Amino acid sequence: VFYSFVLVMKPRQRRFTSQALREIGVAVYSNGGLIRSITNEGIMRPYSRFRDADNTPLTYARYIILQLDMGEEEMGKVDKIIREHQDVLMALKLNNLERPVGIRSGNKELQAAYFPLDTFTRLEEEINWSPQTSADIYTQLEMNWKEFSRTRWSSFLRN
Amino acid sequence: RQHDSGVNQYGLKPTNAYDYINPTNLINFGRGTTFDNLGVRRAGRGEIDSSPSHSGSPVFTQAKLIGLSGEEQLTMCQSETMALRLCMAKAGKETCERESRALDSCLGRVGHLRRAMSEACWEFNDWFIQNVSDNHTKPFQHRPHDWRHFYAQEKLVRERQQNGHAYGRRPKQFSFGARYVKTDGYGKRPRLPYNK
Amino acid sequence: DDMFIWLCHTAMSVLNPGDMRSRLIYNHLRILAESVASGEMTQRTAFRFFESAVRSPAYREIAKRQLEGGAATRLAGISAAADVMRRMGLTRRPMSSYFELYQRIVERSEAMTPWGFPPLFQFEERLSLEPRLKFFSRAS
Amino acid sequence: VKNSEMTQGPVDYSQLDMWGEMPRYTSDMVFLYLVSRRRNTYAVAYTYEGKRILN
Amino acid sequence: FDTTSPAVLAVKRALKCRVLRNHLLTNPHNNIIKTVLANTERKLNHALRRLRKVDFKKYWEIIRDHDVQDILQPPNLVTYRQGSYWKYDWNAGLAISTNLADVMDPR
Amino acid sequence: GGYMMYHRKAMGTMKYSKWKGAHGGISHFYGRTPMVEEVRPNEPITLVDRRIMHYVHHSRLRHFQLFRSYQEKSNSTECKLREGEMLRRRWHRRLQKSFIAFMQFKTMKVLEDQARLVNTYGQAAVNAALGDPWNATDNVARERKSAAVRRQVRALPMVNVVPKHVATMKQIHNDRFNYRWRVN
Amino acid sequence: RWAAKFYGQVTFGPRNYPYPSSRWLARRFQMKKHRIIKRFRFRRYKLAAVANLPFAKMIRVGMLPELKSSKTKRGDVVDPTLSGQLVSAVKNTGEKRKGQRTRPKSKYQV
RNA sequence: UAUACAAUUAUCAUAUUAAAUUGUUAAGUGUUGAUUUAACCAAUAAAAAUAUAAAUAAUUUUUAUUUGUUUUUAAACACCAUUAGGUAUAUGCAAAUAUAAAAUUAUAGUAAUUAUAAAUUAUAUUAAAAAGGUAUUGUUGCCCACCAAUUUUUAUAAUAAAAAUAACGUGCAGUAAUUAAUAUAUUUAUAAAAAUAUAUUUUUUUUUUUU
Ligand SMILES: [Mg+2]
Ligand SMILES: [Mg+2]
Ligand SMILES: [Mg+2]
Ligand SMILES: [Mg+2]
Ligand SMILES: [Mg+2]
Ligand SMILES: [Mg+2]
Ligand SMILES: [Mg+2]
Ligand SMILES: [Mg+2]
Ligand SMILES: [Mg+2]
Ligand SMILES: [Mg+2]
Ligand SMILES: [Mg+2]
Ligand SMILES: [Mg+2]
Ligand SMILES: [Mg+2]
Repeated sequence: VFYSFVLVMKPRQRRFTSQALREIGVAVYSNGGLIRSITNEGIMRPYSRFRDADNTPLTYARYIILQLDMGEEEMGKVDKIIREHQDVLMALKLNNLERPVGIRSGNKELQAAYFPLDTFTRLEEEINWSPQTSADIYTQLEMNWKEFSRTRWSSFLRN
Repeated sequence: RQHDSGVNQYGLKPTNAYDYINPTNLINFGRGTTFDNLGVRRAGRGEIDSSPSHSGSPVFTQAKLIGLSGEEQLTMCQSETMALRLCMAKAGKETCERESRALDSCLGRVGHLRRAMSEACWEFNDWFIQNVSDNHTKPFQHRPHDWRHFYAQEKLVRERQQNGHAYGRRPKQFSFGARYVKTDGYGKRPRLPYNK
Repeated sequence: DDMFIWLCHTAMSVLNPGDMRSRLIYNHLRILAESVASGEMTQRTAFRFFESAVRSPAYREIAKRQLEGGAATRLAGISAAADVMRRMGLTRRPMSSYFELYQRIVERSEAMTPWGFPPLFQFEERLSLEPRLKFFSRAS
Repeated sequence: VKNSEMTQGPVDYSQLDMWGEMPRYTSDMVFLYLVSRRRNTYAVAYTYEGKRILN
Repeated sequence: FDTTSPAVLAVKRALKCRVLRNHLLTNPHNNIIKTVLANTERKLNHALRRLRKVDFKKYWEIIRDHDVQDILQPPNLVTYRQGSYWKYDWNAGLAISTNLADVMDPR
Repeated sequence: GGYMMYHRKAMGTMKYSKWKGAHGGISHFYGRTPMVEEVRPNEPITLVDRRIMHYVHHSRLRHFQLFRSYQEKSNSTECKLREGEMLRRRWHRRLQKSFIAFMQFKTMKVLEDQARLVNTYGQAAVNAALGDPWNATDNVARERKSAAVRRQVRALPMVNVVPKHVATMKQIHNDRFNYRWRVN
Repeated sequence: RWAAKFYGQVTFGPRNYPYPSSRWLARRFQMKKHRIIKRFRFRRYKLAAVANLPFAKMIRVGMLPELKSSKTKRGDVVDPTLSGQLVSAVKNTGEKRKGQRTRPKSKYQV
């Protein structure tokens, strides 16, 4: 991804969650950027109690993942927009997604010298693995590899 | 001839020019000194100046190695003593000497085991003296100033990053919460020293 | 008597000292021995003489045609080293030479890293080991 | 797959969840605080709802 | 594939210099970049003074595009009076490079 | 005044002083709790405690915490002490390896001795001496022997000693677990 | 810095002495530095360097007739306007005004 | 009086090819009270965690730029003083050990030198074994400043500075030396010096390869 966010939010009535997410989204569109994926997660129990705008500590919070394509200039604006919203407890930001840690160290990349387009195409989920991932995806990966490489040109040279 | 080449009639044979100006060095290395004991600078064993050295600092922990007489010392029988203790604490109507027999068996063996370990360890002291120890002849490695050159190499690096300027300089320690107590326009985190 | 110690070193302390039956290397050893007795040479000097003595061209590459790790068999060494002490007049009673050279080796056989030696303590030097811990010594 | 540390098949959930290995409290529990200090030691007890029992 | 030639060098260094300048305008103390700006400015000075003896019109239009005339100004009267400002293009080896005949009839 | 939790004066008991934070149930310590142990049914908490404490002490965490939580020390003395610690460690490691490289030789000489016992008494005999059930007619004998081995292998809980904390006068080191003098 | 780090040559030991100074020598020179500094403090020294003036030549303000400590010695001759301004500087240096940066104070500064 | 440094490795003050700079997080109330300290006294107590890549090498920056002093306590710890407070850490100014040098002292005329490291010095819980000396038949050893006389040079700052010096009176600063020392910084003062902030051993060591 170009940018990503993890947004720890207060667990409110659904109409409010939807309004808040519409506000963040519109704040991203106005600033001339895109949303790769807005992923929803449940109301979880974190390891740290968060206080909201009421200064009332919270045991539970709704987690929400943002993945954005912006300019680095106007994500300052979106940053202090998101962090200043009352329904967001915490937001952590990943800017490292284009050059993550495991590449371009003493010619680790075979047949290319730092191809940037490898990790840009990808989403955050495949750059940073989630805990549930097991050896099983090693299977799926390749059925999604081989299959892809079969249909790509034929699909592209159609139009 | 009848004795060592490094030792003549009156004491250690004085090769370097330090020996001729300071010839107390030939005949006295300490209170563990005898005359046969010159040129062998280590003196007997259990004796003053008998300790072998490793990169210059003497080896005074030997028993602690084989786990005889140490706080971390190896214990032979545990399960036995615990078992027997349990027996004692449970009830007084039945008395089990079966446990005390397994235990005293265990101990009876332990004695010989220990004498064996001690003997093997003295053989280790001998071997360590022959094939490892420098006999207190090399500079200590075990305290940070001995490694000063190493640290220097690091200071140099942080200097070349700073345009080859501030040597031995470090960032000013700020405050417990310097970042959130300061207004816009003032440095909220400690900078590189050259950056001040 | 230190002679026996020296010879023990030439026998057991040297990987591949050529074929020790051959009259060439044999004469090297003979001469050096007679020079350790009668004090004409230091033990260290005579040892470094022995191992640096001239043997045969392309020595290592002929050694690849016999040895794997360059460790020869020690029989030729001991038979030569006893032979030299017998032919030189070293002992009044003939057997003693062979016995001592043999015995001192057998005792060292039990020691940890037996055939290696620290270079400083191996021979005569300013600082020495106590007479109990000396290497092929009678007092060990 | 041959070289992987990761189990392939259904994976036990108890080896994932954060709160699996952690305390499980009850409205009736008493929390005893034993604080050892250098020159002192003391003890207190608290209701689960946070109310102090004895001094 | 030209990089090392004078015009190119002068331009890229001109740009780098502007960037660092406005950067220092924002966040006042990083003296690392003060130093890097000064070094860049020096190498720019070299590049430009070699340019005017290679082709001067391009030199001119670079100065007019990026507004760097301030680093072409001779530093101080002392070293200027001794003709060590003009002595530079001697060391650079461009002193005789003119090829008159297109300009200035040599007769 | 406001003190940190590891401060000397931290939780005071006085007429003015009042403890800070939610102190029970879900509490001030919520995500700050370094260790948690579910007590196994019928296990005294003294084994639990001595296990925790042995752990902390052997990995030199209780060292660190005691050290830093009592006095301030400049980053130079902290560096000096930590790197001194680490270099003393390095030295003693290089001693241990020597000891071990010798003890593997000793162990070899032992195993060799065992071989000589083998060809004096024959292999099978030696195996007999070592507890080989050649006298086991039926499985019931086997299950007696293995029941013995089972009752040995089961590990009674180890009570591992934790060195006491020594309180000295002005406390040059509150890491003090022994009475030896130290270089500050 | 303006003042002198050291007084006299504090690193005199034999070549390759692996420290800047020995304990002995550094203690001697610490003594001499101590005496000089103590003299500066008790006599209440004040120096000044004024803009648009030769700098190496510093007006000694501690000898000025108003700020002079001695009741006897003839102090120094400095321009009337300049000396008034120096007196005002020394005076208004003394105390901390809030919003200004805290600067170290002493008895001997007055 | 004249009469031959080094240039392969030399510690106090003349820097120089360098990638940084910027991030709003945490923490707080139940109740009747001996916490901290070797010992005193004031008196709510909890707390402030994230960034790599990239920047090309050398030839005219030396009047330029640069080497831990920093608004806001209505926020604490810490430190300094003592029940009445001060202060509480890089927006002004501030070149400076990381070495270019010719016997010590001394503002570059004073005395005749100085500095220096491995000999020697009895008690640190191993199945008795590791240790320092400014002294030199060695702690009943040496030494340190102020406090008088005088001698001599001068760049005369409470009471000038410096050097020779053998009185009197305070002490006990130093030799790991009765709270280890050393350097810088700031404060303090009968006198050595002492308090605090940083670096550091020319101070003595105590040692978890996932428990
Ligand atoms: Mg000794
Ligand atoms: Mg207050
Ligand atoms: Mg001072
Ligand atoms: Mg210089
Ligand atoms: Mg302030
Ligand atoms: Mg005079
Ligand atoms: Mg005087
Ligand atoms: Mg004293
Ligand atoms: Mg002192
Ligand atoms: Mg002292
Ligand atoms: Mg000091
Ligand atoms: Mg005093
Ligand atoms: Mg001082």
